[PDB]
Amino acid sequence: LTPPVSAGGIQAYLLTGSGAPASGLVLFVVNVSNIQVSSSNVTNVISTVVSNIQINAKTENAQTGATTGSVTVRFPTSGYNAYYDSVDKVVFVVVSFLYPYTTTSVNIPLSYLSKYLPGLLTAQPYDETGAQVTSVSSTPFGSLIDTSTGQQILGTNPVLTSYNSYTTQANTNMQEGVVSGTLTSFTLGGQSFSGSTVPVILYAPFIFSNSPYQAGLYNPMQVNGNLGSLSSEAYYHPVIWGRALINTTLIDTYASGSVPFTFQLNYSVPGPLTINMAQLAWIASINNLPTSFTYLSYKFSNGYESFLGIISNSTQLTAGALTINPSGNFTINGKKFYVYLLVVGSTNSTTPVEYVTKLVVEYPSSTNFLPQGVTVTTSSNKYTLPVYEIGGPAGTTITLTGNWYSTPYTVQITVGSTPTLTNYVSQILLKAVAYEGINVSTTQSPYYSTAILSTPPSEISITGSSTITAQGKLTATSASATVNLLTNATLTYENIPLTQYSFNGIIVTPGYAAINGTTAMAYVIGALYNKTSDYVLSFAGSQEPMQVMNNNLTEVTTLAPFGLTLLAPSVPATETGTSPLQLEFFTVPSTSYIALVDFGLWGNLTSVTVSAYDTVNNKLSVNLGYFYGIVIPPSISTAPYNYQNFICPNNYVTVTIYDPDAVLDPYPSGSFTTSSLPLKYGNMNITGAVIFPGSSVYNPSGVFGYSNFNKGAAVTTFTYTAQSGPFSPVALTGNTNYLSQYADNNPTDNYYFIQTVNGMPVLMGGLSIVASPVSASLPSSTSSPGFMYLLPSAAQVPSPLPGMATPNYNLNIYITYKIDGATVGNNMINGLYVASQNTLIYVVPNGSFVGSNIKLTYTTTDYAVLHYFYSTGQYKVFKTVSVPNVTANLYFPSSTTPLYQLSVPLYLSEPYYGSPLPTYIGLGTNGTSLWNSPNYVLFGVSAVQQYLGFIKSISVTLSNGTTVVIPLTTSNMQTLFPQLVGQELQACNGTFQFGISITGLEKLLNLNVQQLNNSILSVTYHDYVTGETLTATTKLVALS
Ligand SMILES: *[C@@H]1O[C@H](CO)[C@@H](O[C@@H]2O[C@H](CO[C@H]3O[C@H](CO)[C@@H](O)[C@H](O)[C@@H]3O)[C@@H](O[C@H]3O[C@H](CO)[C@@H](O)[C@H](O)[C@@H]3O)[C@H](O[C@@H]3O[C@H](CS(=O)(=O)O)[C@@H](O[C@@H]4O[C@H](CO)[C@@H](O)[C@H](O)[C@H]4O)[C@H](O)[C@H]3O)[C@H]2NC(C)=O)[C@H](O)[C@H]1NC(C)=O
Ligand SMILES: *[C@@H]1O[C@H](CO)[C@@H](O[C@@H]2O[C@H](CO[C@H]3O[C@H](CO)[C@@H](O)[C@H](O)[C@@H]3O)[C@@H](O[C@H]3O[C@H](CO)[C@@H](O)[C@H](O)[C@@H]3O)[C@H](O[C@@H]3O[C@H](CS(=O)(=O)O)[C@@H](O[C@@H]4O[C@H](CO)[C@@H](O)[C@H](O)[C@H]4O)[C@H](O)[C@H]3O)[C@H]2NC(C)=O)[C@H](O)[C@H]1NC(C)=O
Ligand SMILES: *[C@@H]1O[C@H](CO)[C@@H](O[C@@H]2O[C@H](CO[C@H]3O[C@H](CO)[C@@H](O)[C@H](O)[C@@H]3O)[C@@H](O[C@H]3O[C@H](CO)[C@@H](O)[C@H](O)[C@@H]3O)[C@H](O[C@@H]3O[C@H](CS(=O)(=O)O)[C@@H](O)[C@H](O)[C@H]3O)[C@H]2NC(C)=O)[C@H](O)[C@H]1NC(C)=O
Ligand SMILES: *[C@@H]1O[C@H](CO)[C@@H](O[C@@H]2O[C@H](CO[C@H]3O[C@H](CO)[C@@H](O)[C@H](O)[C@@H]3O)[C@@H](O)[C@H](O[C@@H]3O[C@H](CS(=O)(=O)O)[C@@H](O)[C@H](O)[C@H]3O)[C@H]2NC(C)=O)[C@H](O)[C@H]1NC(C)=O
Ligand SMILES: *[C@@H]1O[C@H](CO)[C@@H](O[C@@H]2O[C@H](CO[C@H]3O[C@H](CO)[C@@H](O)[C@H](O)[C@@H]3O)[C@@H](O)[C@H](O[C@@H]3O[C@H](CS(=O)(=O)O)[C@@H](O)[C@H](O)[C@H]3O)[C@H]2NC(C)=O)[C@H](O)[C@H]1NC(C)=O
Ligand SMILES: *[C@@H]1O[C@H](CO)[C@@H](O[C@@H]2O[C@H](CO[C@H]3O[C@H](CO)[C@@H](O)[C@H](O)[C@@H]3O)[C@@H](O)[C@H](O[C@@H]3O[C@H](CS(=O)(=O)O)[C@@H](O)[C@H](O)[C@H]3O)[C@H]2NC(C)=O)[C@H](O)[C@H]1NC(C)=O
Ligand SMILES: *[C@@H]1O[C@H](CO)[C@@H](O[C@@H]2O[C@H](CO)[C@@H](O)[C@H](O[C@@H]3O[C@H](CS(=O)(=O)O)[C@@H](O)[C@H](O)[C@H]3O)[C@H]2NC(C)=O)[C@H](O)[C@H]1NC(C)=O
Ligand SMILES: *[C@@H]1O[C@H](CO)[C@@H](O[C@@H]2O[C@H](CO)[C@@H](O)[C@H](O[C@@H]3O[C@H](CS(=O)(=O)O)[C@@H](O)[C@H](O)[C@H]3O)[C@H]2NC(C)=O)[C@H](O)[C@H]1NC(C)=O
Ligand SMILES: *[C@@H]1O[C@H](CO)[C@@H](O[C@@H]2O[C@H](CO[C@H]3O[C@H](CO)[C@@H](O)[C@H](O)[C@@H]3O)[C@@H](O)[C@H](O)[C@H]2NC(C)=O)[C@H](O)[C@H]1NC(C)=O
Ligand SMILES: *[C@@H]1O[C@H](CO)[C@@H](O[C@@H]2O[C@H](CO[C@H]3O[C@H](CO)[C@@H](O)[C@H](O)[C@@H]3O)[C@@H](O)[C@H](O)[C@H]2NC(C)=O)[C@H](O)[C@H]1NC(C)=O
Ligand SMILES: *[C@@H]1O[C@H](CO)[C@@H](O[C@@H]2O[C@H](CO)[C@@H](O)[C@H](O)[C@H]2NC(C)=O)[C@H](O)[C@H]1NC(C)=O
Ligand SMILES: *[C@@H]1O[C@H](CO)[C@@H](O[C@@H]2O[C@H](CO)[C@@H](O)[C@H](O)[C@H]2NC(C)=O)[C@H](O)[C@H]1NC(C)=O
Ligand SMILES: *[C@@H]1O[C@H](CO)[C@@H](O[C@@H]2O[C@H](CO)[C@@H](O)[C@H](O)[C@H]2NC(C)=O)[C@H](O)[C@H]1NC(C)=O
Ligand SMILES: *[C@@H]1O[C@H](CO)[C@@H](O)[C@H](O)[C@H]1NC(C)=O
Repeated sequence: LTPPVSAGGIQAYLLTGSGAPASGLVLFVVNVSNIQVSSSNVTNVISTVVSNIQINAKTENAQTGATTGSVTVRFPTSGYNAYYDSVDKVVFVVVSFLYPYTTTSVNIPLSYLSKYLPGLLTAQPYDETGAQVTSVSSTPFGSLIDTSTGQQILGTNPVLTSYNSYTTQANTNMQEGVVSGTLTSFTLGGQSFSGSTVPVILYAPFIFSNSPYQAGLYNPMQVNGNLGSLSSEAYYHPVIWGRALINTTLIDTYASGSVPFTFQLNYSVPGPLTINMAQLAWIASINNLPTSFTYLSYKFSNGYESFLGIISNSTQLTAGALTINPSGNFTINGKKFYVYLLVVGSTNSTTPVEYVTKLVVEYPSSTNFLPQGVTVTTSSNKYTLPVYEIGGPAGTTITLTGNWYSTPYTVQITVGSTPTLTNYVSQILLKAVAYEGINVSTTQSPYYSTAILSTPPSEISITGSSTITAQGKLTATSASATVNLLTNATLTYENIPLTQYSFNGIIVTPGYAAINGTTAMAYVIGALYNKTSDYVLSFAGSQEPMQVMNNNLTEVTTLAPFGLTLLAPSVPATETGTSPLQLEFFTVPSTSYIALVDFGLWGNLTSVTVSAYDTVNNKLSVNLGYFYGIVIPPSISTAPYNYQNFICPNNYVTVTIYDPDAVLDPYPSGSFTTSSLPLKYGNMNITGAVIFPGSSVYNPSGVFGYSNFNKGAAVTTFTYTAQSGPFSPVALTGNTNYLSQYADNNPTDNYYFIQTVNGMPVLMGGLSIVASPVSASLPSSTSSPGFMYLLPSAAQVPSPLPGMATPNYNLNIYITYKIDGATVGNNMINGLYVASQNTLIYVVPNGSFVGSNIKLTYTTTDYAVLHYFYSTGQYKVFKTVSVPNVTANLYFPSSTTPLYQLSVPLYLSEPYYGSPLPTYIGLGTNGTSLWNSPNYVLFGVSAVQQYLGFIKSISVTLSNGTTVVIPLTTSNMQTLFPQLVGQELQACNGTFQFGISITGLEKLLNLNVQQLNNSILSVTYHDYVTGETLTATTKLVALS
């Protein structure tokens, strides 16, 4: 039982799952373990308990939560069914609320109920009236008493009517049924009873939940206050970036356990877009080609080459010594035509260059001028047609001879020196639709919570409408015409004789960067001029989307034909006409994000609607969820730092990168993978994305939703793992071929996700580091993706949704010198390294510390940011941290020092020498300074003896003005400094103390004890770190 039921309390539970008798059954229970009961008085205890139960029944509007009717009821004094179980020590009763068992009783096998009341397999329950029985019967709802009235519930009452009619009620009226209960407090047997149940839901339609988030979706990052202006509206205007997951909750009362859900997303942009389109192929009748022209075949991103298509009556095309055999044939009303496909290029070749798999030509039917079509086939009726190559050195000219109907024609191609690219540019009202699926489980039915992708890696269909227009002159014997389409594509017709056809047409592909050559649409338009009662010039046209894969250009589907007609009763005349036209492109999977950015469908204006389908039960959502798209530029920042940030081991510099577009999964450390399959939706099977949580990539089979579906072994599993070397890097491990199928939150690898084409990533985003003057960089040319485990910070407890991500990534930088030249096994510690999750360490020599610098360049991870902010440069952000110069000092405590005292301290001070205690500087030779710091550690490496400076001179100027310079020798030092070592005085305050000794100085000079020695002492030290030369002086004093 979940939840458990307290001493002397009441609770209610819904009967569900496999083998459940019927819908709308609830079991009420009261805990009676607190007292003793016997066969003598069991009927008294059940009587006492069941007398005190009160039940409330409501109806509500499923979206708003508004109550629409309420009744409150009580068990009768006789004729009800209620039981006692000796084993579990509980009294229990079952009520049936919904159709058909509203007025009649239903029987519940005791095998089933044992899920909730396990005692029932051990002993049969006590009945009312003290008997024992093998089977349980419901008390029906329509038998209970209205507390308002003192009578049995009215058959006419609206709540009872509703519950009895729930089937049509829920769907049509968005009505939802809810029940709760309470036990009116009483004392029995020296114990007391009190409680109120949680409420329970009998039925509800399948909807997006609309409380409190009115839009049905939400983005945790916006609800917590982290998105600025956009946090004012998180309850009714959700936004998300390109490739990320947005959260959602569905209410589902039909489901049991886990359910696969399928989703459909429709995107729209206000107002039309201007589209740029490149000519893949050009097909004409031999009569329509111009006399002489220059041509050279273009080569597209996917390797395919443009081709030139001649249609002719002649069984070969002839060109002197060379003859061309036709790629295919077709027939119209017994007349037979041949189709020749050529690539103009390098050298005459006898084998196919590439292929085209189906191709539809449309023509006006002779009878009715309605459109009809045929697919061109090979001479053995196979569909795939081959393309051949002709050509030679530039400026070579080739004459091709053919026939159109009765008449011979000759055409003269010049082989160009540079590829012919024709661009057409038009305005079109674009829209796109996409599909996706996920497997979802719950612990709080009927609420199912999940998240869906913003843009999926499926096929996506881009679609939109446009206009074609025709202009023309008709005469007694022949007709002339031109057409415009796609704004500035132009086709022309040489004068068409009566009863003759003529063809022209073009194939385009999208003329953007990488998606070129991957997909297409083809239009071919046939014309016919004939005499009826009237002179009629008619056009008919095909419309087919096409895709290229493995060098076959193939038809995906055919949409409907279109036609236009120009009519003249007069013999000479001039005319015009128009028709709508349609356009459709199917993206190939890997290209699908790129498409949406380039055509302009994703951007700050885009708006998206979502519907959802239950794969177990065959139901669709009766309401829709909504969200809006956004693109946001990155930012870099630092908290203000002084020199203090670089002294002792626990001091570092923090940089914050703000980049929300890098956060693909709302939960930090969350991970998912993705593949493409057929998905069940509606009553159809459609190519779509399946999202799988975790870190393993699958190549599945069958259809998602049905029983065929099987994900095999993990092809690869990606993991961050520790590695050897100093510190210990954590870096990504796994087969790099599959990175375009894995998502994380780490910007050092998120750039691959849906942004890899032909096996190279489009945008070399992420974080890049250069360092100076010790030259190093990450990533180096050899370095893997995912060179460090950088992850975003979590929202804390005062926020509405804790534990969720935030757009801040916090990155720690250490620069240090004290562990330079340390060794860790085979490793020598010098340069730039990664440590832990979010840390970099740079170790530089003593002479290079001040002025060292690190420059961080962060480049956006998302292709939308690169596209919208290319010109302004707001796609990269830079920052530098660098070590500032600082003033050291050397000083005797006082200007005058007495000769009476044996030792007079000389203190040195320099911030960057400081460390944890103990630390000491030793002196030797010609005054060379050695620094030691045994307790110093940084991520496991410990400090080495450093050589940091020297005492430069010591001199005394005497009372007669003579100046003596004391020579620094290993023997002289030991007298002047009885301890050759100076200690640090306090932690991280670099201030060292030395004991220059007057008792030594006298003997070292051989000068008369005091009588001569009214003198000025002078001392000097040079440090390598800054480069400064410090000096200190004192007047030696006695009675003079
Ligand atoms: C593919 O195969 C094609 C079909 O056979 C070849 O086409 C033929 O190309 C000839 C040029 O090719 C030669 O030169 C290039 C260097 O530029 C080499 O790479 C080639 O290997 C080859 O040696 C072309 O000849 C014309 O250009 C020549 C320049 O070298 C020159 O002889 C003339 O200027 C030619 O006009 C062919 O075009 C036809 O040529 C004949 C003459 S012939 O066949 O060359 O002997 C002409 O007939 C003449 O017309 C004139 C009118 O002024 C009369 O005075 C004369 O009595 C009569 O002979 C035709 O007018 C002319 O069209 C051309 N053949 C055709 C018809 O297509 C092609 O080279 C191969 N391509 C490669 C390199 O892969
Ligand atoms: C928005 O909707 C998101 C859906 O993507 C929710 O993300 C899911 O978050 C889970 C943690 O969230 C919990 O805690 C937060 C507070 O921080 C609450 O707001 C939430 O209500 C919730 O209580 C996370 O579950 C995992 O972490 C849990 C520890 O908190 C742990 O109990 C679980 O056992 C999970 O490991 C989901 O993260 C992923 O979970 C899947 C498993 S499952 O999806 O939970 O079933 C893991 O995949 C597995 O990986 C192993 C590798 O060892 C494989 O062997 C196995 O094949 C594979 O199943 C992932 O490793 C793990 O990252 C997380 N879902 C995803 C896909 O990221 C988010 O919470 C929702 N927001 C709100 C506010 O509710
Ligand atoms: C349909 O209308 C379109 C109007 O946008 C035309 O597209 C634009 O065409 C410009 C002219 O070049 C065209 O003529 C070629 C030679 O016959 C032919 O191969 C193509 O049809 C080709 O598009 C084109 O200019 C380019 O070429 C010029 C000539 O070499 C050169 O001077 C330019 O620098 C440029 O490379 C347009 O591209 C844009 O041109 C701008 C200057 S201007 O030439 O338009 O005055 C330039 O500032 C800009 O950077 C550049 O993008 C091209 N426009 C676009 C966006 O595609 C199209 O040709 C018309 N279709 C037909 C029937 O040909
Ligand atoms: C009626 O009342 C008593 C008091 O409320 C209560 O017993 C307490 O609950 C369970 C036993 O019953 C539950 O668990 C079993 C499965 O183990 C199921 O079959 C039952 O249907 C119940 O769900 C014991 O766990 C309690 O002992 C204590 O439990 C604490 C957690 S709790 O959430 O379960 O209460 C632990 O922290 C303690 O360490 C542990 O001692 C027991 N409480 C006591 C001390 O009496 C029953 O739930 C109710 N009666 C029955 C039999 O259902
Ligand atoms: C279909 O695909 C090919 C291959 O990707 C593409 O060629 C690449 O075009 C870019 C620029 O694209 C724009 O200009 C051309 C005209 O030059 C237009 O046709 C396009 O519509 C675009 O407006 C060329 O610059 C590429 O050359 C490369 O430039 C790179 C820098 S970039 O930022 O400019 O891209 C360098 O890093 C490369 O070293 C250099 O090769 C060119 N790429 C290649 C590999 O040749 C076609 O233009 C596309 N054509 C169609 C039908 O649009
Ligand atoms: C910090 O960096 C300084 C400045 O670059 C460097 O000083 C250089 O000292 C070396 C000798 O140091 C070696 O011995 C001591 C033992 O006392 C060790 O602690 C060190 O680890 C070294 O093994 C001197 O050779 C340099 O003096 C000059 O060298 C020039 C050539 S160079 O290529 O060596 O620089 C000559 O042309 C000059 O005539 C000579 O004066 C000295 N470098 C300079 C330019 O002053 C320290 O060793 C580094 N200190 C530590 C320990 O990190
Ligand atoms: C799509 O719309 C976004 C929302 O306006 C644009 O994002 C804004 O980008 C600009 C810089 O170009 C910047 O002003 C915003 O940064 C925030 O500014 C806020 C001030 S206010 O605008 O709310 O008054 C600050 O409160 C906040 O700390 C800054 O982070 C930025 N807005 C957001 C959401 O961060 C985006 O530029 C635009 N994209 C396109 C296609 O141009
Ligand atoms: C372009 O020409 C193709 C042949 O050059 C045509 O292919 C023929 O199509 C017919 C009808 O679809 C098909 O039955 C032929 O297959 C042959 O059938 C022969 C008997 S009969 O049909 O001639 O009576 C048999 O000998 C044998 O089964 C097949 O060889 C097929 N002909 C060949 C030679 O393959 C094609 O229809 C035409 N394309 C269009 C669209 O006009
Ligand atoms: C587009 O043309 C392709 C020719 O390369 C062809 O793809 C190959 O198909 C084979 C098996 O198909 C046989 O039949 C075709 C007839 O077009 C032959 O050309 C081919 O050699 C085979 O005998 C298969 O091994 C593989 O998918 C492709 N071969 C290669 C080079 O790997 C396609 O059949 C055709 N259209 C489509 C996609 O149906
Ligand atoms: C940190 O500031 C110091 C104090 O101003 C400064 O040392 C003093 O200035 C000069 C040194 O200038 C020479 O040295 C530099 C660095 O090698 C060279 O660019 C060039 O040869 C300069 O002429 C020195 O003579 C003077 O004694 C120093 N003053 C004191 C107080 O003793 C440092 O130069 C400075 N460090 C850096 C790298 O910025
Ligand atoms: C019903 O009868 C049983 C006895 O058969 C009761 O148990 C006794 O209760 C008294 C006080 O209530 C206790 O002092 C005894 O220890 C119990 N005797 C036995 C035989 O166990 C039980 O409590 C009775 N229930 C009610 C509600 O009266
Ligand atoms: C989302 O786009 C889909 C296009 O796939 C649309 O659903 C189609 O609805 C039309 C009638 O409007 C029917 O001809 C088709 O049966 C539907 N298509 C499919 C494949 O099921 C619809 O226009 C858009 N739906 C929304 C949410 O507005
Ligand atoms: C196109 O030219 C071809 C040349 O092959 C002509 O084909 C003729 O076809 C008819 C059958 O209708 C036969 O009687 C002749 O034997 C063929 N003539 C020749 C010379 O081969 C045909 O005349 C022309 N087609 C059109 C549409 O005018
Ligand atoms: C100190 O200077 C003397 C004299 O120039 C020289 O002999 C000696 O090698 C120097 N010692 C060191 C190690 O600094």
